[PDB]
Amino acid sequence: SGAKFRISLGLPVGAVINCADNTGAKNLYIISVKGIKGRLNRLPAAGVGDMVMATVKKGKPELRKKVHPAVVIRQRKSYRRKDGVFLYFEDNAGVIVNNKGEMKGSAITGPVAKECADLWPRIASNAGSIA
Amino acid sequence: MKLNISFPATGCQKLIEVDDERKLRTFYEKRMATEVAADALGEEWKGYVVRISGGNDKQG
Amino acid sequence: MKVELCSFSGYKIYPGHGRRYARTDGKVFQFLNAKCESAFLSKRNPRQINWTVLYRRKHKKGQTRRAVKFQRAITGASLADIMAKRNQKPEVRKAQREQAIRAAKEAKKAKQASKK
Amino acid sequence: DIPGLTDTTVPRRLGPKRASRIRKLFNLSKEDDVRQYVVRKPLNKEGKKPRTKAPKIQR
Amino acid sequence: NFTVDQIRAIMDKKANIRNMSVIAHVDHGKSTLTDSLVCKAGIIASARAGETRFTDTRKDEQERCITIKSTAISLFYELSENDLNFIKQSKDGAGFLINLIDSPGHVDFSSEVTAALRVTDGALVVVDCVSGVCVQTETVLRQAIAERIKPVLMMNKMDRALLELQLEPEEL
Amino acid sequence: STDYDLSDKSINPLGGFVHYGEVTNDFVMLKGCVVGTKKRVLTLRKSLLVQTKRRALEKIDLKFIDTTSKFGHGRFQTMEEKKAFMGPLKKDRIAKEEGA
RNA sequence: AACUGCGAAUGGCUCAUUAAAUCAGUUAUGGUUCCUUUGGUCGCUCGCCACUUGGAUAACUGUGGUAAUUCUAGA
RNA sequence: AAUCCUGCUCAGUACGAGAGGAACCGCAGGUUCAGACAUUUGGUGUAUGUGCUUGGCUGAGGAGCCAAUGGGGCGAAGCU
Ligand SMILES: [Mg+2]
Ligand SMILES: [Mg+2]
Ligand SMILES: [Mg+2]
Ligand SMILES: [Mg+2]
Ligand SMILES: [Mg+2]
Ligand SMILES: [Mg+2]
Ligand SMILES: [Mg+2]
Ligand SMILES: [Mg+2]
Ligand SMILES: [Mg+2]
Repeated sequence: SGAKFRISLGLPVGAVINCADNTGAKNLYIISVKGIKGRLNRLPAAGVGDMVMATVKKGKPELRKKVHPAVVIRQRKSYRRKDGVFLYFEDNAGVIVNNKGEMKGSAITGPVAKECADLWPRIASNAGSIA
Repeated sequence: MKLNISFPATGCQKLIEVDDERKLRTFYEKRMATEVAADALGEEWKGYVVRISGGNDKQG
Repeated sequence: MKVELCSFSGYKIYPGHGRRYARTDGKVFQFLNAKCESAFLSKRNPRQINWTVLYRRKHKKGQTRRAVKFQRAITGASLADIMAKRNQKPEVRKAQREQAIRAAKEAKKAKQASKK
Repeated sequence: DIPGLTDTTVPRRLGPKRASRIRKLFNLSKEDDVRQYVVRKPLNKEGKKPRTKAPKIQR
Repeated sequence: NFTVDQIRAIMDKKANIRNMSVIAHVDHGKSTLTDSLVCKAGIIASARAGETRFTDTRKDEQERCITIKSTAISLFYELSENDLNFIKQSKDGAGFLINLIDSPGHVDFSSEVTAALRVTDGALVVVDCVSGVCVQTETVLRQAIAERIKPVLMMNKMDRALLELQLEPEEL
Repeated sequence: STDYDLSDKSINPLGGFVHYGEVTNDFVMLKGCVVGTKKRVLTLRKSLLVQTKRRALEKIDLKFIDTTSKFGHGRFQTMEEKKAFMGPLKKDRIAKEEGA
């Protein structure tokens, strides 16, 4: 099918990113990245399209003290798109998802990286636009 | 690319569908209400001068 | 030889050169290098930066109609007949006006006869 | 001349309806049979008796 | 693709109604056969083959591709006079009505099978030619013959036998 | 000059290779980066391995070769394009004035 | 069918906002505006078409575009 | 001195009453590590390269300078 190419991650554990869905959460606090085997002292990091585990800091109180799956959809680090285009966004943002791949919300604010959209079709259908 | 041609002296404006960017580049990057040579529309159309009057986008 | 891009300053951006930037409001720009990018980020209007294409165009650095008198036919008529009629003889036209004058004279006589 | 476009000219759809328009067209100087010099369209069709009618000239 | 009036006009007939249900063990092509019949005939059914037809009335039915709730569809069609010749039963017109019921094939839904069979008068039992007679076919056959249902048998998935199994005609 | 560029230009960038000079003789284009500084002698050897994978057997057809100035952020591919873009300058105009 | 004119600012619904605000009585507009009705006034001013002018533009004939809308262009 | 994993196909297939549910060949990529490299992105930047600017100084202009690198924008090469 063609897996995603390696892209600059830039968002380690502890990053606070905006929450681009409409669930009511303002932001997300990345605590880990799925699929990271790691190294000594090397913080796990995620790029656009990676599934992470994050807890919301500002938002609806019925979600604050809980761990949720998420997917990064916009990153501020510039990454090469295998055609010389170094793309970087205005903000770090991600939507809240579940284990299967469904998106918790129903709308996405702002654009979505093409890699993230191609990885997760549900986010691709919910996306307002594709960068 | 459909190309409607209108002759003021005769009417019966016709659609010419074309498949050659090479023969459309003489119109490309120009604007409307300008006179450009229709000589790239073949030697049959050699000696023809045309002006762009209107156009339709790819969405209509 | 990809699609040709253009920076905000207007220069042609070749593939593999520069950097493309996307905003939250959906707008996507491309920059030839960090100088152009930093000007854009600091929100300097390109029309005052002397070396940009917009400046050159604004300060004009580096820098007829047709009237036709066609003549066609009229629906339900003859193209030859209409030109011939409009180029008819002036003596024919004056004969026409005098014969219509005497036609009006006999119309007046008919009016008088019906009055009587 | 390309076939179709530069040939078989259709006439103008209607005749002029203003008195000055028709007089200018026919080069009339001073009231030379303007009553009958107007265009009279003949209407013909299969299932009727074809006739002819002329517009009303104004001004 | 007919309207409701001729549907009533043939519904009032009694010698051309065929209440029958498709029954089989799990994964024997009941859904696929019913969808092929929906393509071929139908009172309003088109020839749409977008995976599973109206017999999967539920989104989770399309999610799993397992039939959950039994679906009652309607079929109408015609057959020639020499095709009527074989019909030794009562005969009225070339048109026929099929009150098709697609029953679930799982052991846990044998109650839904019973609900279908009480309505129906005949059963199309689907049997995989590769696997032969399976446990749930052995079950639903008992149910139908206890409910006095005529069985008509259909071996399915013959492509698997003749290509995947490479069975020669003698053993086939 | 590929089969899609057709530009009458040489592999030498605008203003010449940095720290090396002007390529005039033949040359070999290699995917990626090889060892050593500029103007360093390199030995090129036919492979000790049997190339049978798709990457090794992949046919290559270049569409475009960058020839902008490597001596900074180059933005013009050739002198002809740079002149067509910038247009005449003060030095050109005064050289025209001096030489008529 | 269309241009033009007129109406579409009325009617109907609801009581959210709203506490000298709305509103009732009363008083002023000699501090203003007013399609429509009616009545006035419309040769009062000395000034090569007037037996009446110019360009068009609809509607209309025709080539379409778009997935789409009471969308529209080109001649 | 290489290491391990994932996605697709196989295949909703073998197996199995069902629920579920692989593997070999192959394809596309990743993790960790290694050895390089600077075309591109980023970092540095005293090229003290070019503008801008504060205080003071050379009578003013022009041209400069000092403030332990005055500060700041952009920055070639090199290194990364
Ligand atoms: Mg540690
Ligand atoms: Mg009148
Ligand atoms: Mg360089
Ligand atoms: Mg070791
Ligand atoms: Mg000073
Ligand atoms: Mg000075
Ligand atoms: Mg001193
Ligand atoms: Mg000191
Ligand atoms: Mg810098």
